[PDB]
Amino acid sequence: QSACTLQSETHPPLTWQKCSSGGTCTQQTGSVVIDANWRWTHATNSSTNCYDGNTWSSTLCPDNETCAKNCCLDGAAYASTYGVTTSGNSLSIDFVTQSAQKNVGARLYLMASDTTYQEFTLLGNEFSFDVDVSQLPCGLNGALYFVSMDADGGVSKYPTNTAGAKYGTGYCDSQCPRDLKFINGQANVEGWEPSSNNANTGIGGHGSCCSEMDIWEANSISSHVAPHPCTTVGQEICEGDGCGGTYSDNRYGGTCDPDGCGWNPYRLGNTSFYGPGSSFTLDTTKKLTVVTQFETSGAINRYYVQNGVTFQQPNAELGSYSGNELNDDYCTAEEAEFGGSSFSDKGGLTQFKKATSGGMVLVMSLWDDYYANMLWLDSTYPTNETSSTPGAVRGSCSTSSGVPAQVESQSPNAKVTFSNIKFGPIGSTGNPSG
Ligand SMILES: *[C@@H]1O[C@H](CO)[C@@H](O)[C@H](O)[C@H]1NC(C)=O
Ligand SMILES: [Co+2]
Ligand SMILES: [Co+2]
Repeated sequence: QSACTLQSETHPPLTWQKCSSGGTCTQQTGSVVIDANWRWTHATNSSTNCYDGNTWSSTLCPDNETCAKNCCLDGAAYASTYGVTTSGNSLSIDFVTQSAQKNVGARLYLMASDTTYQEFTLLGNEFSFDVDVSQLPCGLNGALYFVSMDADGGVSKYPTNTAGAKYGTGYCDSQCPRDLKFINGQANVEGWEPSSNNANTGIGGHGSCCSEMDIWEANSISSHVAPHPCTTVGQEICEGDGCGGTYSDNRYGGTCDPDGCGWNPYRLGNTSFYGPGSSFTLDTTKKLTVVTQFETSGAINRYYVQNGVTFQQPNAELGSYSGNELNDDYCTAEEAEFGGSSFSDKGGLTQFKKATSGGMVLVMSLWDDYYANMLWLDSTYPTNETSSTPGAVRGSCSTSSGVPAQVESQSPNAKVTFSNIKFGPIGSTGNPSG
Protein backbone atom coordinates (compact mmCIF):
# COMPACT_ATOMS: atom_id res chain seq x y z
CA GLN A 1 0.00 0.00 0.00
CA SER A 2 1.05 3.59 -0.57
CA ALA A 3 0.49 6.53 1.75
CA CYS A 4 -2.02 9.34 1.32
CA THR A 5 -2.09 12.73 3.02
CA LEU A 6 -5.74 13.72 3.27
CA GLN A 7 -4.96 13.58 6.98
CA SER A 8 -1.52 14.56 8.29
CA GLU A 9 0.63 12.09 10.20
CA THR A 10 2.34 13.54 13.28
CA HIS A 11 3.80 10.87 15.57
CA PRO A 12 3.33 11.73 19.26
CA PRO A 13 6.83 12.23 20.72
CA LEU A 14 8.09 9.91 23.45
CA THR A 15 11.41 10.01 25.26
CA TRP A 16 13.18 7.09 26.92
CA GLN A 17 16.46 6.43 28.71
CA LYS A 18 19.47 4.53 27.35
CA CYS A 19 21.67 3.52 30.28
CA SER A 20 25.28 2.35 30.35
CA SER A 21 27.23 -0.04 32.55
CA GLY A 22 29.24 2.97 33.69
CA GLY A 23 26.32 4.07 35.83
CA THR A 24 24.72 6.88 33.82
CA CYS A 25 21.68 7.14 31.55
CA THR A 26 21.10 9.49 28.61
CA GLN A 27 17.75 10.64 27.27
CA GLN A 28 16.72 9.47 23.81
CA THR A 29 13.96 11.06 21.74
CA GLY A 30 11.58 8.97 19.69
CA SER A 31 7.85 8.85 18.97
CA VAL A 32 5.02 6.37 18.56
CA VAL A 33 3.09 5.37 15.44
CA ILE A 34 -0.20 3.50 15.24
CA ASP A 35 -0.46 0.20 13.36
CA ALA A 36 -1.82 0.36 9.80
CA ASN A 37 -4.92 -1.70 10.65
CA TRP A 38 -6.38 1.18 12.66
CA ARG A 39 -6.01 3.60 9.76
CA TRP A 40 -8.41 4.62 7.03
CA THR A 41 -7.62 2.74 3.81
CA HIS A 42 -8.89 4.49 0.67
CA ALA A 43 -8.33 4.96 -3.06
CA THR A 44 -5.12 6.78 -3.96
CA ASN A 45 -7.04 9.39 -5.97
CA SER A 46 -10.27 9.80 -3.97
CA SER A 47 -11.88 9.39 -0.55
CA THR A 48 -13.53 6.12 -1.59
CA ASN A 49 -12.86 3.44 1.03
CA CYS A 50 -11.00 0.28 0.04
CA TYR A 51 -12.07 -1.25 3.33
CA ASP A 52 -15.17 -0.36 5.33
CA GLY A 53 -16.80 -2.13 8.25
CA ASN A 54 -15.28 -5.57 7.78
CA THR A 55 -15.48 -6.01 4.02
CA TRP A 56 -13.31 -4.94 1.10
CA SER A 57 -14.25 -2.94 -1.99
CA SER A 58 -14.78 -5.58 -4.67
CA THR A 59 -13.97 -3.05 -7.40
CA LEU A 60 -10.87 -1.39 -5.94
CA CYS A 61 -9.68 -4.67 -4.38
CA PRO A 62 -10.46 -7.61 -6.74
CA ASP A 63 -7.21 -9.33 -5.68
CA ASN A 64 -4.31 -8.64 -3.29
CA GLU A 65 -1.99 -7.06 -5.86
CA THR A 66 -4.55 -4.79 -7.52
CA CYS A 67 -5.80 -3.70 -4.10
CA ALA A 68 -2.37 -2.55 -2.90
CA LYS A 69 -1.87 -0.65 -6.16
CA ASN A 70 -5.19 1.21 -5.89
CA CYS A 71 -5.12 1.78 -2.14
CA CYS A 72 -3.29 3.86 0.44
CA LEU A 73 -3.13 4.29 4.22
CA ASP A 74 -3.79 7.79 5.53
CA GLY A 75 -2.78 9.82 8.58
CA ALA A 76 -4.12 9.41 12.10
CA ALA A 77 -5.50 11.97 14.57
CA TYR A 78 -3.91 10.31 17.59
CA ALA A 79 -5.81 12.08 20.36
CA SER A 80 -9.25 12.81 18.89
CA THR A 81 -9.68 9.57 16.94
CA TYR A 82 -7.55 7.02 18.78
CA GLY A 83 -7.29 8.34 22.33
CA VAL A 84 -3.50 8.17 22.22
CA THR A 85 -1.49 10.88 23.96
CA THR A 86 2.06 11.37 25.21
CA SER A 87 3.83 13.72 27.60
CA GLY A 88 7.59 13.50 27.97
CA ASN A 89 8.36 9.88 28.80
CA SER A 90 4.71 8.91 29.33
CA LEU A 91 2.21 7.28 26.94
CA SER A 92 -1.53 6.90 27.55
CA ILE A 93 -4.04 4.84 25.56
CA ASP A 94 -7.80 5.15 26.14
CA PHE A 95 -10.00 2.08 25.64
CA VAL A 96 -12.97 3.52 23.74
CA THR A 97 -12.80 6.85 21.92
CA GLN A 98 -15.88 8.38 20.32
CA SER A 99 -15.37 10.78 17.42
CA ALA A 100 -17.19 10.66 14.08
CA GLN A 101 -17.07 6.94 14.79
CA LYS A 102 -16.14 4.50 17.57
CA ASN A 103 -12.54 3.38 18.07
CA VAL A 104 -11.33 0.64 20.40
CA GLY A 105 -7.77 0.68 21.72
CA ALA A 106 -4.66 0.78 19.57
CA ARG A 107 -1.34 -0.93 18.85
CA LEU A 108 1.68 1.38 18.74
CA TYR A 109 5.38 1.04 17.85
CA LEU A 110 8.29 3.13 19.15
CA MET A 111 10.09 4.95 16.32
CA ALA A 112 13.73 5.97 15.85
CA SER A 113 12.85 8.56 13.19
CA ASP A 114 9.56 9.47 11.54
CA THR A 115 10.19 6.76 8.95
CA THR A 116 11.89 3.95 10.88
CA TYR A 117 11.19 1.80 13.93
CA GLN A 118 13.54 1.73 16.91
CA GLU A 119 15.25 -1.66 17.19
CA PHE A 120 16.39 -3.08 20.54
CA THR A 121 18.82 -5.96 21.13
CA LEU A 122 17.47 -7.52 24.33
CA LEU A 123 20.08 -10.21 25.00
CA GLY A 124 22.46 -9.18 27.77
CA ASN A 125 20.30 -6.15 28.55
CA GLU A 126 17.31 -5.21 30.68
CA PHE A 127 14.17 -3.22 29.97
CA SER A 128 12.46 -1.19 32.69
CA PHE A 129 9.19 0.71 32.62
CA ASP A 130 6.50 2.14 34.87
CA VAL A 131 2.86 1.24 34.37
CA ASP A 132 -0.48 2.29 35.80
CA VAL A 133 -3.00 -0.53 35.32
CA SER A 134 -5.48 0.78 37.89
CA GLN A 135 -8.02 1.61 35.18
CA LEU A 136 -7.91 -1.82 33.54
CA PRO A 137 -10.73 -4.17 34.64
CA CYS A 138 -11.31 -7.84 33.81
CA GLY A 139 -11.22 -8.50 30.08
CA LEU A 140 -8.73 -5.79 29.15
CA ASN A 141 -5.04 -6.06 28.32
CA GLY A 142 -2.53 -3.22 28.48
CA ALA A 143 0.42 -4.83 26.71
CA LEU A 144 4.09 -3.97 26.27
CA TYR A 145 6.13 -6.39 24.20
CA PHE A 146 8.71 -6.90 21.46
CA VAL A 147 8.45 -8.47 18.01
CA SER A 148 11.03 -9.21 15.31
CA MET A 149 9.84 -6.63 12.76
CA ASP A 150 11.92 -4.96 10.04
CA ALA A 151 13.00 -1.42 10.92
CA ASP A 152 11.46 -0.07 7.70
CA GLY A 153 8.14 -1.85 8.09
CA GLY A 154 8.87 -4.10 5.11
CA VAL A 155 9.56 -1.53 2.38
CA SER A 156 12.97 -2.84 1.28
CA LYS A 157 11.66 -6.38 0.80
CA TYR A 158 8.31 -5.40 -0.71
CA PRO A 159 8.46 -2.29 -2.97
CA THR A 160 4.68 -2.30 -3.36
CA ASN A 161 4.64 -1.06 0.25
CA THR A 162 5.73 2.57 0.09
CA ALA A 163 3.90 3.59 3.26
CA GLY A 164 6.34 1.88 5.62
CA ALA A 165 7.01 2.34 9.32
CA LYS A 166 5.78 5.94 9.10
CA TYR A 167 2.31 4.44 8.73
CA GLY A 168 2.78 1.42 10.96
CA THR A 169 3.23 -1.33 8.38
CA GLY A 170 5.02 -4.65 8.72
CA TYR A 171 3.54 -5.99 11.94
CA CYS A 172 4.00 -9.63 12.92
CA ASP A 173 3.87 -11.69 16.10
CA SER A 174 3.80 -15.27 17.37
CA GLN A 175 0.12 -15.62 16.49
CA CYS A 176 0.89 -15.27 12.77
CA PRO A 177 -2.01 -12.76 12.69
CA ARG A 178 -4.31 -13.05 9.69
CA ASP A 179 -6.42 -10.00 10.59
CA LEU A 180 -3.86 -7.67 9.00
CA LYS A 181 -5.24 -5.86 5.94
CA PHE A 182 -1.80 -5.59 4.33
CA ILE A 183 1.04 -8.11 4.49
CA ASN A 184 4.22 -8.05 2.38
CA GLY A 185 3.12 -5.09 0.25
CA GLN A 186 -0.09 -6.83 -0.77
CA ALA A 187 -3.63 -6.55 0.57
CA ASN A 188 -5.14 -9.53 2.38
CA VAL A 189 -8.54 -9.44 0.64
CA GLU A 190 -8.15 -12.89 -0.94
CA GLY A 191 -9.82 -15.43 1.33
CA TRP A 192 -11.12 -12.66 3.58
CA GLU A 193 -13.85 -13.70 6.00
CA PRO A 194 -15.61 -11.04 8.10
CA SER A 195 -15.58 -11.59 11.86
CA SER A 196 -18.87 -12.96 13.16
CA ASN A 197 -18.55 -10.90 16.35
CA ASN A 198 -16.63 -7.78 15.27
CA ALA A 199 -18.06 -5.28 12.78
CA ASN A 200 -14.59 -3.88 12.04
CA THR A 201 -12.41 -6.95 11.56
CA GLY A 202 -11.91 -10.15 9.61
CA ILE A 203 -9.40 -12.88 8.75
CA GLY A 204 -7.54 -13.13 5.45
CA GLY A 205 -5.79 -15.83 3.46
CA HIS A 206 -2.39 -14.56 4.64
CA GLY A 207 -0.76 -14.16 8.04
CA SER A 208 2.42 -12.48 9.33
CA CYS A 209 4.70 -14.50 11.64
CA CYS A 210 7.70 -13.67 13.85
CA SER A 211 9.26 -14.09 17.28
CA GLU A 212 7.55 -12.31 20.15
CA MET A 213 8.65 -11.39 23.67
CA ASP A 214 5.64 -10.53 25.79
CA ILE A 215 7.21 -8.54 28.58
CA TRP A 216 3.85 -7.45 29.88
CA GLU A 217 0.24 -8.50 29.35
CA ALA A 218 -2.00 -7.44 32.18
CA ASN A 219 -4.78 -5.46 33.82
CA SER A 220 -5.49 -4.59 37.46
CA ILE A 221 -6.26 -8.24 38.22
CA SER A 222 -3.66 -10.39 36.46
CA SER A 223 -0.26 -10.13 34.78
CA HIS A 224 1.81 -12.44 32.62
CA VAL A 225 5.20 -12.57 30.84
CA ALA A 226 6.01 -14.97 28.01
CA PRO A 227 8.65 -15.58 25.32
CA HIS A 228 7.29 -16.98 22.01
CA PRO A 229 9.77 -18.67 19.61
CA CYS A 230 9.20 -19.34 15.87
CA THR A 231 11.14 -21.61 13.51
CA THR A 232 11.80 -18.52 11.38
CA VAL A 233 13.03 -15.75 13.67
CA GLY A 234 11.93 -12.71 11.69
CA GLN A 235 8.81 -11.56 9.86
CA GLU A 236 7.51 -14.17 7.42
CA ILE A 237 4.20 -14.56 5.61
CA CYS A 238 2.12 -17.72 6.07
CA GLU A 239 -0.72 -19.37 4.11
CA GLY A 240 -4.20 -19.81 5.58
CA ASP A 241 -4.60 -22.42 8.32
CA GLY A 242 -0.98 -23.36 7.76
CA CYS A 243 -0.47 -20.17 9.75
CA GLY A 244 -1.53 -21.73 13.03
CA GLY A 245 -2.35 -19.23 15.77
CA THR A 246 -5.64 -17.93 17.18
CA TYR A 247 -6.85 -16.97 13.69
CA SER A 248 -6.74 -20.55 12.36
CA ASP A 249 -8.53 -23.86 12.95
CA ASN A 250 -5.40 -25.47 14.40
CA ARG A 251 -3.35 -22.99 16.45
CA TYR A 252 -0.47 -25.48 16.46
CA GLY A 253 -0.14 -26.12 12.74
CA GLY A 254 2.27 -23.27 12.07
CA THR A 255 5.84 -22.00 12.43
CA CYS A 256 5.27 -20.03 15.64
CA ASP A 257 4.43 -20.93 19.22
CA PRO A 258 1.08 -19.23 20.03
CA ASP A 259 1.16 -20.19 23.71
CA GLY A 260 4.68 -19.30 24.77
CA CYS A 261 6.37 -20.13 28.05
CA GLY A 262 4.04 -18.03 30.15
CA TRP A 263 4.68 -17.04 33.74
CA ASN A 264 1.62 -15.80 35.66
CA PRO A 265 2.28 -15.67 39.43
CA TYR A 266 -1.38 -16.27 40.24
CA ARG A 267 -1.58 -19.28 37.91
CA LEU A 268 1.48 -20.71 39.67
CA GLY A 269 -0.08 -20.46 43.12
CA ASN A 270 0.70 -17.03 44.56
CA THR A 271 -2.72 -15.40 44.57
CA SER A 272 -1.62 -12.61 46.94
CA PHE A 273 1.17 -11.06 44.87
CA TYR A 274 -0.72 -8.86 42.43
CA GLY A 275 -4.05 -7.09 42.83
CA PRO A 276 -6.09 -3.96 43.74
CA GLY A 277 -5.43 -2.74 47.26
CA SER A 278 -3.24 -3.29 50.30
CA SER A 279 -4.04 -7.00 50.53
CA PHE A 280 -1.58 -7.69 47.71
CA THR A 281 2.22 -7.48 47.55
CA LEU A 282 1.91 -5.18 44.54
CA ASP A 283 -1.04 -2.76 44.78
CA THR A 284 -2.43 -2.36 41.25
CA THR A 285 -4.32 0.82 42.14
CA LYS A 286 -0.90 2.51 42.15
CA LYS A 287 1.88 2.87 39.58
CA LEU A 288 4.57 0.17 39.65
CA THR A 289 7.97 -0.42 38.06
CA VAL A 290 8.60 -3.60 36.04
CA VAL A 291 12.17 -4.68 35.19
CA THR A 292 12.98 -7.60 32.87
CA GLN A 293 16.53 -8.90 32.39
CA PHE A 294 17.71 -11.12 29.55
CA GLU A 295 20.84 -12.95 30.67
CA THR A 296 23.03 -14.45 27.96
CA SER A 297 22.11 -18.00 29.00
CA GLY A 298 18.74 -17.29 27.42
CA ALA A 299 16.89 -17.23 30.73
CA ILE A 300 14.71 -14.31 31.80
CA ASN A 301 14.70 -12.63 35.20
CA ARG A 302 12.16 -10.20 36.64
CA TYR A 303 11.80 -7.86 39.58
CA TYR A 304 9.42 -5.08 40.56
CA VAL A 305 9.65 -1.85 42.52
CA GLN A 306 6.77 -0.01 44.16
CA ASN A 307 7.05 2.75 46.74
CA GLY A 308 10.78 2.09 46.96
CA VAL A 309 10.37 -1.58 47.89
CA THR A 310 11.85 -4.23 45.59
CA PHE A 311 10.29 -7.64 44.87
CA GLN A 312 11.79 -10.38 42.71
CA GLN A 313 9.32 -12.38 40.60
CA PRO A 314 7.71 -14.70 43.22
CA ASN A 315 9.17 -18.17 43.69
CA ALA A 316 7.18 -20.98 42.12
CA GLU A 317 7.34 -24.75 42.48
CA LEU A 318 6.16 -26.70 39.46
CA GLY A 319 7.04 -30.36 39.08
CA SER A 320 10.77 -30.60 39.78
CA TYR A 321 11.23 -26.90 39.04
CA SER A 322 11.78 -24.46 41.90
CA GLY A 323 12.75 -20.80 41.62
CA ASN A 324 11.83 -17.44 40.12
CA GLU A 325 13.88 -17.43 36.92
CA LEU A 326 12.16 -18.26 33.64
CA ASN A 327 14.58 -20.84 32.22
CA ASP A 328 14.55 -24.14 30.30
CA ASP A 329 13.69 -26.11 33.43
CA TYR A 330 10.67 -23.92 34.17
CA CYS A 331 9.29 -24.05 30.64
CA THR A 332 9.78 -27.82 30.46
CA ALA A 333 8.15 -28.28 33.86
CA GLU A 334 5.26 -26.06 32.75
CA GLU A 335 4.45 -28.18 29.69
CA ALA A 336 4.70 -31.30 31.86
CA GLU A 337 2.34 -30.01 34.55
CA PHE A 338 -0.04 -27.79 32.57
CA GLY A 339 0.25 -29.60 29.24
CA GLY A 340 1.23 -28.69 25.70
CA SER A 341 4.35 -28.96 23.54
CA SER A 342 4.18 -25.83 21.37
CA PHE A 343 6.99 -23.92 23.12
CA SER A 344 9.40 -26.86 23.01
CA ASP A 345 8.46 -27.90 19.47
CA LYS A 346 9.46 -24.43 18.27
CA GLY A 347 12.85 -24.58 19.95
CA GLY A 348 12.22 -23.20 23.42
CA LEU A 349 14.53 -20.56 24.88
CA THR A 350 17.42 -21.62 22.64
CA GLN A 351 15.44 -20.70 19.53
CA PHE A 352 14.09 -17.62 21.28
CA LYS A 353 17.63 -16.47 22.04
CA LYS A 354 18.05 -16.02 18.28
CA ALA A 355 15.36 -13.34 18.43
CA THR A 356 16.72 -11.44 21.43
CA SER A 357 20.22 -11.60 19.92
CA GLY A 358 18.87 -9.66 16.97
CA GLY A 359 16.75 -6.54 16.76
CA MET A 360 13.17 -6.32 17.98
CA VAL A 361 10.60 -3.52 17.87
CA LEU A 362 8.82 -2.20 20.97
CA VAL A 363 5.03 -2.49 20.89
CA MET A 364 2.56 -0.92 23.32
CA SER A 365 -1.14 -1.66 23.02
CA LEU A 366 -4.55 -1.77 24.67
CA TRP A 367 -7.07 -4.37 23.58
CA ASP A 368 -10.00 -6.56 24.48
CA ASP A 369 -10.20 -10.15 23.24
CA TYR A 370 -12.78 -11.07 20.59
CA TYR A 371 -11.64 -14.69 20.53
CA ALA A 372 -11.33 -15.74 24.18
CA ASN A 373 -12.46 -12.75 26.28
CA MET A 374 -9.00 -12.57 27.90
CA LEU A 375 -9.90 -15.56 30.09
CA TRP A 376 -6.50 -17.14 29.44
CA LEU A 377 -5.00 -14.23 31.38
CA ASP A 378 -7.37 -13.35 34.22
CA SER A 379 -9.92 -16.15 34.69
CA THR A 380 -10.33 -19.93 34.59
CA TYR A 381 -9.59 -21.35 31.14
CA PRO A 382 -10.99 -23.43 29.58
CA THR A 383 -14.11 -22.34 31.47
CA ASN A 384 -15.30 -25.91 32.05
CA GLU A 385 -12.20 -26.70 34.12
CA THR A 386 -11.85 -26.25 37.88
CA SER A 387 -9.02 -25.54 40.31
CA SER A 388 -8.38 -29.29 40.35
CA THR A 389 -7.02 -28.93 36.82
CA PRO A 390 -3.35 -27.81 36.94
CA GLY A 391 -2.97 -24.25 35.68
CA ALA A 392 -6.64 -23.77 34.80
CA VAL A 393 -7.17 -20.82 37.16
CA ARG A 394 -5.10 -17.83 36.02
CA GLY A 395 -7.01 -15.07 37.79
CA SER A 396 -10.02 -14.13 39.92
CA CYS A 397 -12.16 -12.77 37.07
CA SER A 398 -15.45 -14.54 36.37
CA THR A 399 -15.45 -16.95 33.46
CA SER A 400 -18.28 -14.75 32.16
CA SER A 401 -16.09 -11.64 32.04
CA GLY A 402 -14.47 -9.91 29.09
CA VAL A 403 -17.22 -9.96 26.47
CA PRO A 404 -15.98 -7.19 24.11
CA ALA A 405 -19.31 -5.46 23.52
CA GLN A 406 -20.01 -5.50 27.26
CA VAL A 407 -16.67 -4.17 28.52
CA GLU A 408 -16.67 -1.58 25.72
CA SER A 409 -20.08 -0.37 26.88
CA GLN A 410 -19.38 -0.57 30.63
CA SER A 411 -15.75 0.55 30.82
CA PRO A 412 -15.20 2.94 27.87
CA ASN A 413 -13.02 5.17 30.07
CA ALA A 414 -10.58 2.37 30.86
CA LYS A 415 -6.98 3.16 29.94
CA VAL A 416 -3.34 2.26 30.45
CA THR A 417 -0.31 4.46 30.98
CA PHE A 418 3.24 3.33 30.22
CA SER A 419 6.09 5.59 31.26
CA ASN A 420 9.72 6.08 32.20
CA ILE A 421 11.08 3.49 29.77
CA LYS A 422 14.74 2.67 30.48
CA PHE A 423 17.00 0.30 28.54
CA GLY A 424 20.60 -0.76 28.98
CA PRO A 425 22.98 -3.45 30.25
CA ILE A 426 21.74 -5.66 33.06
CA GLY A 427 22.07 -3.81 36.35
CA SER A 428 22.10 -0.32 34.81
CA THR A 429 18.52 0.96 34.53
CA GLY A 430 18.09 1.68 38.23
CA ASN A 431 20.66 4.46 38.09
CA PRO A 432 19.76 8.17 37.70
CA SER A 433 18.09 9.17 34.44
CA GLY A 434 19.87 11.74 32.30
C1 LIG B 1 3.84 -14.32 47.10
O1 LIG B 1 5.02 -13.63 46.67
C2 LIG B 1 5.46 -12.62 47.61
C3 LIG B 1 6.67 -11.96 46.99
O2 LIG B 1 7.68 -12.92 46.70
C4 LIG B 1 5.81 -13.26 48.95
O3 LIG B 1 6.24 -12.27 49.86
C5 LIG B 1 4.58 -13.99 49.49
O4 LIG B 1 4.93 -14.65 50.70
C6 LIG B 1 4.08 -15.00 48.46
N1 LIG B 1 2.84 -15.60 48.93
C7 LIG B 1 2.46 -16.80 48.48
C8 LIG B 1 1.15 -17.36 49.00
O5 LIG B 1 3.13 -17.45 47.67
CO1 LIG C 1 -0.47 -16.58 -0.97
CO1 LIG D 1 20.50 -17.07 35.54
